[PDB]
Amino acid sequence: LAGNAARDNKKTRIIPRHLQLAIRNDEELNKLLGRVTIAQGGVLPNIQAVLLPKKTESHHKAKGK
Amino acid sequence: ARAKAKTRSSRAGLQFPVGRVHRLLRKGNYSERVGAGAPVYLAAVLEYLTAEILELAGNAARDNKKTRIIPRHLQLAIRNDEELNKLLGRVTIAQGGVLPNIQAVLLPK
Amino acid sequence: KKPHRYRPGTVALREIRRYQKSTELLIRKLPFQRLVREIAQDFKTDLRFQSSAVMALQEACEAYLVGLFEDTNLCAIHAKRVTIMPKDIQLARRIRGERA
Amino acid sequence: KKPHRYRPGTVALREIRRYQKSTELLIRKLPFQRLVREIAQDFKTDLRFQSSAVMALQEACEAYLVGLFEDTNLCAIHAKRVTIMPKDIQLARRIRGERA
Amino acid sequence: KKPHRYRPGTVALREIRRYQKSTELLIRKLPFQRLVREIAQDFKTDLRFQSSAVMALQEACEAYLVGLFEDTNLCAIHAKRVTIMPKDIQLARRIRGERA
Amino acid sequence: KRHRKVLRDNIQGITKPAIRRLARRGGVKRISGLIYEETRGVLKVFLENVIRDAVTYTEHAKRKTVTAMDVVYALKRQGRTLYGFGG
Amino acid sequence: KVLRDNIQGITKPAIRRLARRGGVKRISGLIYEETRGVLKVFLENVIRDAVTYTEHAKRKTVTAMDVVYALKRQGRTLYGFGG
Amino acid sequence: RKVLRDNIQGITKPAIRRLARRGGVKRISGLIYEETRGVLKVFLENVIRDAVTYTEHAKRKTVTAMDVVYALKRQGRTLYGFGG
Amino acid sequence: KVLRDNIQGITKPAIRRLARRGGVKRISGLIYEETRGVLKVFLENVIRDAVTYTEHAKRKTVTAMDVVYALKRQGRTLYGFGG
Amino acid sequence: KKRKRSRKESYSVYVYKVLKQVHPDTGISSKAMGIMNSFVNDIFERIAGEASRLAHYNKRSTITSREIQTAVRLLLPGELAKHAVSEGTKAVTKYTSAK
Repeated sequence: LAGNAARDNKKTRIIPRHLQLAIRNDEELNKLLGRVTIAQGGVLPNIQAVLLPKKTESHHKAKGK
Repeated sequence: ARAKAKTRSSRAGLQFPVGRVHRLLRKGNYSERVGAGAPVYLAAVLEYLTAEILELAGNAARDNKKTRIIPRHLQLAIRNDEELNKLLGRVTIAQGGVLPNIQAVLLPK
Repeated sequence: KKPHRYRPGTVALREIRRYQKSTELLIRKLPFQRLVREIAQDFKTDLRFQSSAVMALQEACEAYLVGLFEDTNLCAIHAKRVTIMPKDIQLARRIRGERA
Repeated sequence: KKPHRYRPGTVALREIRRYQKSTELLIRKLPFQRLVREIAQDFKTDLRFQSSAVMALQEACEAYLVGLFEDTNLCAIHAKRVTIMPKDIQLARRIRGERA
Repeated sequence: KKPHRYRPGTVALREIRRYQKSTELLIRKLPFQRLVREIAQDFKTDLRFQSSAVMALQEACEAYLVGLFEDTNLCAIHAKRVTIMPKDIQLARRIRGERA
Repeated sequence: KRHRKVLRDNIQGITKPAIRRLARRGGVKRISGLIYEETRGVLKVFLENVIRDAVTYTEHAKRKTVTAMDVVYALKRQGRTLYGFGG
Repeated sequence: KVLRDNIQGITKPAIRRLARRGGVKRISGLIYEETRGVLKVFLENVIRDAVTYTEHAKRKTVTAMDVVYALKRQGRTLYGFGG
Repeated sequence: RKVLRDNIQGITKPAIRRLARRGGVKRISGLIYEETRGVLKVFLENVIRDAVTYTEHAKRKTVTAMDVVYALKRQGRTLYGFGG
Repeated sequence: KVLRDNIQGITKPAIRRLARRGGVKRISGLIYEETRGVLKVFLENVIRDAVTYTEHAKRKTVTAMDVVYALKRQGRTLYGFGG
Repeated sequence: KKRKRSRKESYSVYVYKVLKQVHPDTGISSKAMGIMNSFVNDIFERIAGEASRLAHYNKRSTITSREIQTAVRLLLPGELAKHAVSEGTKAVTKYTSAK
């Protein structure tokens, strides 16, 4: 799984970032190591769908002149 | 008199043209007769599918961060959702790229 | 005449992308060391810390803060809002079990 | 006033005050024993459940359901509402760390 | 000293990243239009095409070529190789059903 | 042969008034409609997990009867220490 | 036009960029000729289908709608361009 | 020479904002920084107290990364990398 | 009605004879399990389609006509049995 | 100017309303709207063809809610098909309760 995440991120060696990618990608690994935090690594862009730039202006603004 | 005439979308609670669906079912040479609950069922199914696809598209959009929904975000959502990928298997979204889903052999040592 | 300022939403999302696609740190090192030294001064006097120890402490604190902010943002999204609030932080700590 | 018109929301208060001062089992034992047996039939057959295990199972289930309902109510009060919603149970279970 | 010149494969992977993280086109427009015009000349003479038509044709051709290259690369990975081959392309077209 | 076993009349075993009384004992005044189905599903998943743990414990103990001690051990291993029934 | 300068129209860097966008790192030598031949065969089939559709519609111009219809009849549903 | 009052403000507002952005927050309110600093101070106090207890039990006067990892695992946060 | 003596119903000599009729000379060890799993998945899908068709037709018996219809809907037109 | 024209049909307003309902402060582009319309038209045609084939195989001639539900269960996978069936049954119940 770490090699999978590594080729997904493309680097010469296995890094804790790739390890965290693999852990969060594998559902079984995420269920097993739930309370495990990998140092020297970031998170995954797993976000919802509300906080998006899309206000469609929608009047809102007042004095423009 | 005619009193009033509420719209089919207002009486069904959906946001899809039930009248246009019935007209397409009647003029589409699908069958000689068209039922009453069939257009409402089709409209509800289409509305739910559109809502789910729009939610997945917003998910992929915030994953890619842009001001509007683009075909790239639509392809991201389709390839991310396993059900959407199984349903639209032979569907190619123009003006979009693929996903970095690669194995683990072709790597620089 | 205009020196060009900035505004949130879009640049905020670009900063989120820059911070999520990187592996560097955010909290400073020496201020955190002085903070943990001031905290340890209240227990035992003449105490020393380690570089790896304070690094692991900063990493754990960053991860905990990231998780708390994620929970607060989820609470704000569920509450039909697009910003965090101290009441949201309190509710998140109450649900997670950190109130006591 | 009149004994043919009750004000909704007033009898629920008395019901809550009467049920919060008692420790009796709310769920019945017969529909729960069949549930436990039907669930255990999938793992291994020819199983004989004791008379004390089902009671502890029902007590734990009642406690977990009470906690989940309290968390759902606390989450529903936050969004300026007053009643619960299935969109709150999922958020509470995700913040608690059960759905992950 | 050390090889100042970049090692092979690495710049290829950076090009793969640049082409996968973008949404632009790769095949030219007017050469493709001349190709489809020369092909249509063999059927009916004095034929005209549309801009949207040739654009959709180029997009479909790019997608099909991408899929074929992905299949060929998978075949090469399975065959303990790190490069594509005409025999691999032939086997991919034979399995997919585009040949025999 | 005279035969009658258990059916799908089990998810509906937790009656709606029972779930409503549980929500009232917890602290909920008004309960929505789709709350009962989600509560039944969550309870079924939790019961499935606990029963699987108890079955594993009984198979490890070379027995064919689930005991309150094994149930308490499984609940403590999950993260819910229960008192009273057992020791 | 009337030139064999059409199979070579798909330049080698273009096919290489397509293989890189797909997922290929190293491309062999004879890959370009086979790719050009396969693309020419596919374009021939699609253009023949579009010409048949245009002749059935009593027209002399190939439209994006006819191209999409032919692609859907072949087994490749394309979105965006059309509807 | 150090100021015990210049420690809660050590976690600068841009730092907390960058942490919230890395987490998944776009817009951060005003009173969020004070609550975050207080929660971080309480957590650091607990962890440092646990580490001090471990060091006093080990008959030492230096807090080590191994003791920090042991305290974090006892609290319920298993950390990898630094240690083993 | 044993839930365990059905995947092993497709005997190893049967799968070997099928591979020989196809064009395989030497069959590995783990090939039989994968073949049984793929056959079970395909049979599950076809039987689910046939059950849906029978429930739509207000019947309780799966017929060869419904099986042929499901196979044609999946993408495998079979002749002979039916019409 | 000229002797009029002909107007086409689409679902842009319906898609915009659905997007506004499922998400606030939302929006969409022209390409995404066209792709969504094409997907809706394709799914509509596929479900209509499946319902017609089922009605022809059942020796009937009236495509009703049962035929549409069967076509949906045959087209959509599992959880999506179940959710679509539930939504359709709810819509049918609402239409029967109030017209």
